[PDB]
Amino acid sequence: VLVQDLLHPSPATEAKQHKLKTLVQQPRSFFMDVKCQGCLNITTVFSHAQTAVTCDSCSTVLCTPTGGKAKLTEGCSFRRK
Amino acid sequence: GKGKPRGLNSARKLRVHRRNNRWADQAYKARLLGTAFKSSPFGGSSHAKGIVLEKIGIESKQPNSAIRKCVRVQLIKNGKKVTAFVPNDGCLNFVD
Amino acid sequence: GRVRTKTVKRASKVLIERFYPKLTLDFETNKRLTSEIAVIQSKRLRNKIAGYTTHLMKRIQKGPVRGISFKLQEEERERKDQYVPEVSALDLSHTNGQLEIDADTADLVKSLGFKIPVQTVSISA
Amino acid sequence: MENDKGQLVELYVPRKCSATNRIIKAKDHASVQISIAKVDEDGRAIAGENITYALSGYVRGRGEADDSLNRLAQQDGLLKNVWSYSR
Amino acid sequence: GWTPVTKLGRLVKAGKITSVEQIYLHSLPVKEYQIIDLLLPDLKDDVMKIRSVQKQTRAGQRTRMKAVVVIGDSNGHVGLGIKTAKEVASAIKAAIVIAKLSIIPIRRGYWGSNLGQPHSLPCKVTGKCGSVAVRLIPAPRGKGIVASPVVKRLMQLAGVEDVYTSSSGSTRTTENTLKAAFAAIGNTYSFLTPNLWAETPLAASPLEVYAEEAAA
Amino acid sequence: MRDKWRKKRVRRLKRKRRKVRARS
Amino acid sequence: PKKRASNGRNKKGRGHVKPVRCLNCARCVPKDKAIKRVTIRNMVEAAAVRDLSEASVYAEYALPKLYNKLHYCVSCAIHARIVRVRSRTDRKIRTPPQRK
Amino acid sequence: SLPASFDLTPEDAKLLLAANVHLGAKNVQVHNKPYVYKTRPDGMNIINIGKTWEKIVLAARIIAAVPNASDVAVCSSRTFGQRAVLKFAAHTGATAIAGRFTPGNFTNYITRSFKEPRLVVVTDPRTDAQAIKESSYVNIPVIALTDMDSPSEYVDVAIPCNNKGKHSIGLIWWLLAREVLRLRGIIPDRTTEWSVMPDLYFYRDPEE
Amino acid sequence: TRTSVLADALNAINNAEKTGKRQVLIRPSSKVIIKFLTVMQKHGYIGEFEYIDDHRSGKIVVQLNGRLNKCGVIQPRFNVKINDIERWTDNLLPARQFGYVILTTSAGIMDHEEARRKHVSGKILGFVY
RNA sequence: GAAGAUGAUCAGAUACCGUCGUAGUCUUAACCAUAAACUAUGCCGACUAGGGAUCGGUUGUUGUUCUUUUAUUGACGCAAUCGGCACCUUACGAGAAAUCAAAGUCUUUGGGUUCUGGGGGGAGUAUGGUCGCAAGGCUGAAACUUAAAGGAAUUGACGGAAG
Ligand SMILES: [Zn+2]
Ligand SMILES: [Zn+2]
Repeated sequence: VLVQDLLHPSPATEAKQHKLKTLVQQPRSFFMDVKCQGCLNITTVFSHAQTAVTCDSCSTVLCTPTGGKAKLTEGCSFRRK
Repeated sequence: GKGKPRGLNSARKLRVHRRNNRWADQAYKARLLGTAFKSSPFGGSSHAKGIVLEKIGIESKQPNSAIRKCVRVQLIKNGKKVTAFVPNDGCLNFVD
Repeated sequence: GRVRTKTVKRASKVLIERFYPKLTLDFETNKRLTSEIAVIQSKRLRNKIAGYTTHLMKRIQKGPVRGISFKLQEEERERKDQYVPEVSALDLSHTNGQLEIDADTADLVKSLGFKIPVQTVSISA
Repeated sequence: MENDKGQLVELYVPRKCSATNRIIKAKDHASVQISIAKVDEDGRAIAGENITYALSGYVRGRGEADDSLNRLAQQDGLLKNVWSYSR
Repeated sequence: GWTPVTKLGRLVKAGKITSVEQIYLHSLPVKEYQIIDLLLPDLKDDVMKIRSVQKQTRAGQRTRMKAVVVIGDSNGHVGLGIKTAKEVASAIKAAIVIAKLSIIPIRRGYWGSNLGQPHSLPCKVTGKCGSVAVRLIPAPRGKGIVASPVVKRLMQLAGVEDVYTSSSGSTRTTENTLKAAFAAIGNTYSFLTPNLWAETPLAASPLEVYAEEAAA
Repeated sequence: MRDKWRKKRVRRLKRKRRKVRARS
Repeated sequence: PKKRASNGRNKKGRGHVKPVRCLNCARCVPKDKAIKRVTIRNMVEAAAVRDLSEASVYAEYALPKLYNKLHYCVSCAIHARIVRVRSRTDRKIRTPPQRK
Repeated sequence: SLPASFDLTPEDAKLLLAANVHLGAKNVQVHNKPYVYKTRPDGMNIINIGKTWEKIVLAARIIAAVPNASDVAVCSSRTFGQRAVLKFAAHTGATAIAGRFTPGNFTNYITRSFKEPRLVVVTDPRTDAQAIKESSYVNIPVIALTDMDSPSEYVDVAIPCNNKGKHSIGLIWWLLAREVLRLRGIIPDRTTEWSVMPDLYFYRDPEE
Repeated sequence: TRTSVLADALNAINNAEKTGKRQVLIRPSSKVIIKFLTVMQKHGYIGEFEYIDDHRSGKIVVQLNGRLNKCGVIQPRFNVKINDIERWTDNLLPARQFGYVILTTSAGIMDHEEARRKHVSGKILGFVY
């Protein structure tokens, strides 16, 4: 391809790129609002959390760290902020 | 980057490297070691006189076949003995 | 063996490309004909040339031969291959009256300004 | 190229590739010149009236000739929504 | 009696094409040397080298003669031909034919001011063949062709008056030296200079405007 | 001769020279 | 010059490979370089599979196979025609020969 | 630009889709990506036949620009396209090259069938590699019917279609013939039904 | 490591221009790169170019028009006196009528022709033709 | 299984082949510092072309098998991506060529930097130094001699090579 719009890449191909290989690098991680099953208290949890986060109300682990994204425990619902 | 320094302050490295590597040039090496002064029979001169010791015939190398007629000469300046060719058909009879 | 050479194979097929209407499937007639068409230096070569021309003629009558074109092979062929069926085998009448394109292709049809009836087929394999 | 008095001392002002602007050499035999007919409103090709493009042998050798015609023809109106600037 | 076998030959036998620049403008392939003879009548050739090459066989060597011929009109057109044959005379005669078929235009330019006719090259150019690389540098009006006798003859037949030359590699390989210099001298019409930045309209090919005269 | 054996021959010959010089 | 881009072996991204002995001459050859053939032969030749089946005390007894993996050095394999000299362009072909 | 009468009609879209023209090969090269609409979940690539139609009109418009109709050479080494190119030559006056292409037909000027076409149209860039290769020696532009895996070297105008279909080849060749005649004025206008049927241009086995 | 961002920028432009591409992406940007490109743009060797801000060194997208034969840096940036400019233009430029040697002088980054007009000299920075 | 001893073969074989065999082969404490220690290809950085595989991680998703009956099971399948070991095609490009995605971006010659070479021998020799228990390692000439030595490829001839 000799002629191509480098300043306006296709958003489809833009989403497949590595996070450092876009025009402006941008993280693919996010923050979530986590509902434990026991109660209803907003707890902000990083998507790629490295800590076994526990909510303040009840000492229940919300997520377990993995190689990539943290794994939410059963009965815990998240909503992306 | 071509294997040699290019920095603006690398003149010493470039100058020393050339100085080290000119010793691989035999023309340069022979000039500074003074090999003509030390090793050459003439001592660096273009010519040299001597005394004829004996007339000797030397067989040419292959594939040629002839008797190259030379002389044994002892140089006056340093006493060294060398072999010198006597050119032209019959010039050996001029040398005693 | 009885393998004819090139001096007889190519000289005989020049006769066909040049005198096909006057030729025939009979060696005896061909033998006399090639004595008035070509200047053959020896009788033995004349019989060999006429004997291979007859073989090629006998082979042309069984179908088209490769390498020989005699200005009537294609003239008979140009209007021989005119066959066209009454049904188009491509007209959407063999089916119920609408395309059997896959559902994925139908989106392409929808993308274009077309309203074409479709019975989507999803192989999904 | 011209002299001081202004005469064009240049022989053979050469052609340039429509895609890459390279000079098409005198012995570049892989280079072609596409000629595309103009069509009147009746759907008829206008006789002796063409849109012309030239491609160097380099572009054709790389396989980029097809995509270059799509772009060049689309800018001249010869094509619609076949070439996309953004990939 | 020459009967052209190509579309280009027919257009040249008739007065449809009158200069080689119409040939060069459209990169038309030339396959008949009679085209070059008609369009460039005043050509001078030169047998630059004759060599004998041998193919070892069961009985002995099979010697053939290789001739290198340079053709040109000393006015911006030059060609180069190399042909092998059993005899020297046939090798030279055939090498002249393909030297004519390869004739290319060169761009003469000015060193410094553009006073008078072009006398030198418009830019530095280089060609390579085998290990030999020949570089041609534009030179002022005084210096002649500063080149070896092999390359100098090629420059004279091309019409270059003033040029510097420098070669690297095994320049004694005369065929490679001439091919490299021939490639270098032909690169003058490949180097884009600011006076050629202007866009020129693409004219119709002569094979198109004279389609019926080139038919058959 | 083979370079490996030429190398071996010189090593033995070097070994002799060292032993001969050690006498003095 | 270089005859093969693979140097006649199969060592890439590796320093050293332990050797194997040629079946025929017991020469130490690197495991990646050795010409290896996996053979699954019938233990009884097809001529004798009938009379030996009649002498069997078992109805429908399957004769066991003979499994063996053979390692050859280059000299062992070339001499026994396990591999043959190929042309310069045919050397690059590394798909199994179309015989079976 | 172009009258709206040159747009893809629903009738032609039915022809193109019924002939499986839109089915492109499993593996697509980088140069044919713009011609792919979507990949079917089995693996086949769907050809954007809207782009296929426009390339046909562009290709037919290049053919119509050649003054001597015989200067256009249509080639096919595949057996599926030999009848199409032969019928294409009859209707349009082009020069057909069916079956084997003798190497040197464009470069060797003493061969028997030595031609100098101003334009070469190819059924398949892969199986007609020799015809495409020699065109790059004598400044001959090339129009090629290309699939998604077809090489694009020395191909100027690519018509995205299915090269490996019995009906796809005949239809594309039939479509070019109709447009070339439409532009030349042989067919009075773009709405008159053509006498020739797409069954003609279809390969027939020796059985019939 | 990355020792000269100007060399990387010009090398990327050269590789894109040789392959017939009409645009090239440069990373990272800098003041020297932008002012070098402005000199090339003023003489028509490139088209419009674009600076992308990423809260870092930055990126540039340059439009190429096919007129550029070669652009390059001279490493190191030798000190150039006014009398030395003639030697540099002889070695680096294809002819005496076109091409430019880019210098960095205390009066700013400029081509060798502008440097002669205002009678300034600095360090050599690159060339373009 | 060096050495050694022995039976054969041979004109001779203290060689190949056969039978024994000591150091050695293994290990612990120390030395040695060399290999075709090879990708015969320094290290760091950027860019230039297509393709399919594969190993490790991550991210989205199945007519698939299985936990267990399903998920939060695992395997497999399909896509992306980062890193590797490589491979296939082409040659824009390079090269003397063999060939090379680097051995390209090198007379249109400059991204940073270390090491090495300057016709073949004499010679990695002599000498001095230094390290080592030694074997030897590292550093390392000259006299003299010589018109080629050498690289890649072509045709042929030959082969106790294949078809
Ligand atoms: Zn909780
Ligand atoms: Zn062995």
